[PDB]
Amino acid sequence: GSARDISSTNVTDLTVSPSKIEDGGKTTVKMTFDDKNGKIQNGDMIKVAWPTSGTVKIEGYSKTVPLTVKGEQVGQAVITPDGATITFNDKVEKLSDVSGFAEFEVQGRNLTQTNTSDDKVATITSGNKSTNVTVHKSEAGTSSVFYYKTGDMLPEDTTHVRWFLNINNEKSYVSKDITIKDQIQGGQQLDLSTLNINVTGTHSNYYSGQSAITDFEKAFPGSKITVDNTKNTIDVTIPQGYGSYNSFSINYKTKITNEQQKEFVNNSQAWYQEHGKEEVNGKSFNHTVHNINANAGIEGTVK
Amino acid sequence: RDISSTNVTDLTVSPSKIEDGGKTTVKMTFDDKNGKIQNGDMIKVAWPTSGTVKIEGYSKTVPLTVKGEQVGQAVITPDGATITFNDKVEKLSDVSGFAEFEVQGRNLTQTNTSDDKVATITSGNKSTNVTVHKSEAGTSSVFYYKTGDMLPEDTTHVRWFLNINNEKSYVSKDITIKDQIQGGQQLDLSTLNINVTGTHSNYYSGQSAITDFEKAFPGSKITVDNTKNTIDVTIPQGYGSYNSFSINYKTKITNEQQKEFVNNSQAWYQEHGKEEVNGKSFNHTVHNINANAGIEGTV
Amino acid sequence: GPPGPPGPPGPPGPRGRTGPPGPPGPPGPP
Amino acid sequence: GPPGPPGPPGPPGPRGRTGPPGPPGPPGPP
Amino acid sequence: GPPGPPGPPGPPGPRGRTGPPGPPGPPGPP
Repeated sequence: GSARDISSTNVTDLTVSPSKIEDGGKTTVKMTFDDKNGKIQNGDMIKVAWPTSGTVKIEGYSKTVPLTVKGEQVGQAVITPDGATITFNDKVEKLSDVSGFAEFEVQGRNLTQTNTSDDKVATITSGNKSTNVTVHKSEAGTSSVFYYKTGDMLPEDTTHVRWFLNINNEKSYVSKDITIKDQIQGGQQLDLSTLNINVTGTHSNYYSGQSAITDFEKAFPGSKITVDNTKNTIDVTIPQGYGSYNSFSINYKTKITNEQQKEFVNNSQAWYQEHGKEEVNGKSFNHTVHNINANAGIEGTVK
Repeated sequence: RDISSTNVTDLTVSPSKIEDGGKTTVKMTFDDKNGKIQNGDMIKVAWPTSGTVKIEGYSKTVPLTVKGEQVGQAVITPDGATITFNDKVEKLSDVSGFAEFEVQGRNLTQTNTSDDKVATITSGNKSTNVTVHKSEAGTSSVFYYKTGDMLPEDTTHVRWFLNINNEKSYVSKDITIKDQIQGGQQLDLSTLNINVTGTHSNYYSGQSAITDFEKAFPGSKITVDNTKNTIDVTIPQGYGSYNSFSINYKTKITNEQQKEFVNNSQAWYQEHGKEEVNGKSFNHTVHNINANAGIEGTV
Repeated sequence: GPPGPPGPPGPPGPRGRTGPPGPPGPPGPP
Repeated sequence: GPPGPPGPPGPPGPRGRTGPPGPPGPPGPP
Repeated sequence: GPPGPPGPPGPPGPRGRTGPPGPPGPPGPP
């Protein structure tokens, strides 16, 4: 099973949709190829490369889109946060005038450890063609947010959606008990084995795996995490005697049951009071996470 | 060192009676007869900053210069005017200077009909009276009107507003407007913002403001030529109905000595029931601000 | 042994784009 | 065995919601 | 017992502050 890196001979164009993105932003990368300069054989590979280390990091979302024509898998697009590689099968050695593409979403990251508004460029390469992408890191805002909800999708895991219940982020004294109800919407399924609590401050500790819930409830006398599996409901109550001077980060991954669903929602309510600031009673903190778009088309003529 | 009380000779206000939004030249004069002016000496001219009558000082910085020597500095702020003297003034013996600047007269009285409230401007120990007039709202249901202004905090750029379909009524023809920005000023594309209110409620500002408006409202197009200073806005009748479009931009002044700034427009609209309008001239003019400061001394 | 906790939440976003210019004033008389 | 170090700080948050509209303008020309 | 490895990357931060109130409105129609 021998292979060839035919990217330098067969790549036609390399398109990147948004040439200017923000830090952590998504980017549509399109690679076009044809056999007008060399016939595509079994083992042939098109390799798409990008900066993987330093101040500019480019992380492609892990997806697998097969190049299929008339029910025959002639190739396959393999996407990895460190590089994309397209491998063709022996089922293509019977087609002529072959021309196709590999379109996928890639996360752009700015890692310049310097103050003030910053712009940094990243050059994605595929064969002869190379494209420049700008990633912007805006100046950091003032840290003054008590409770908020955030969902994440890792380039190393596109099957699960990360959810974060960040409580008392500024280590502030909490005047009331912190109660948060959570309703996970359709298209996904809650995984209990992933549920982890990351307390940071006076009573700092990381609780994860099996005993994760009970370890938190025992260590913080009064605290309660309640999970409904089928309904996808997580109700968490933390006492004020432990909520003060501590940042509670509740993280859980939800297994995607529908890849065709374009975005994922999770609704949450909050009950808290930061000492000095005003109290919150049942305010809705809802967050939406976008899925990943990826395609790989191929045209060919038989006989 | 505040020396306003012991040096101000006369405080003067030009137009005594003005309308709500009018401008007023305020002259201040100081002497050296009642004591020497030194380094760190301050002359303050104060006016009502909040209430029924608000006075807004147009932001300017005019230096007190005598024969190639800047002995003082006069700064105007929408809250007060401070005149600071440098160490270079401690060479002159007989000093007599002035500082005249324009301020905005505002009548914030929220009461029924015509209202006249006096605003008293103070400088040291001298006082003056300014009458501001509110003139009651009308029944003028203008479809398309153009009006610009200059903010007392920003005197370097000129605001211009393109208010389309203000009474958000049914429209029978695609609304088209042409904008011709005149000389002495330059278009700033960053300040160009769109504000939609009515059936559709949106506000697009900065950078991609034009693109975001064109994407969200299919059919609508804003043609901006930067070097020639020409804006052409075309909105389809399907979106132009029941929506008030507010297109505002700032125009950077490239001529501080210019007397007034002009801006022309041509409207193309058919408001259902009323008359058809084809290429009618909707022109507006913004008045410029004049600020002066002069010092007179002898060795 | 066991791997570490997930990283600390990133620096909060920028600042909201300045509000729209206010509503137009009352119409004038004669 | 021993616990591992925490992960790297994540991406920054989104830009704040657009500001409230300003005060109303002066009355029109006579 | 050999020490553990670094954790997963952190979550995107909070939304920014609400923008400052807009500039005073335009002068009205004739």
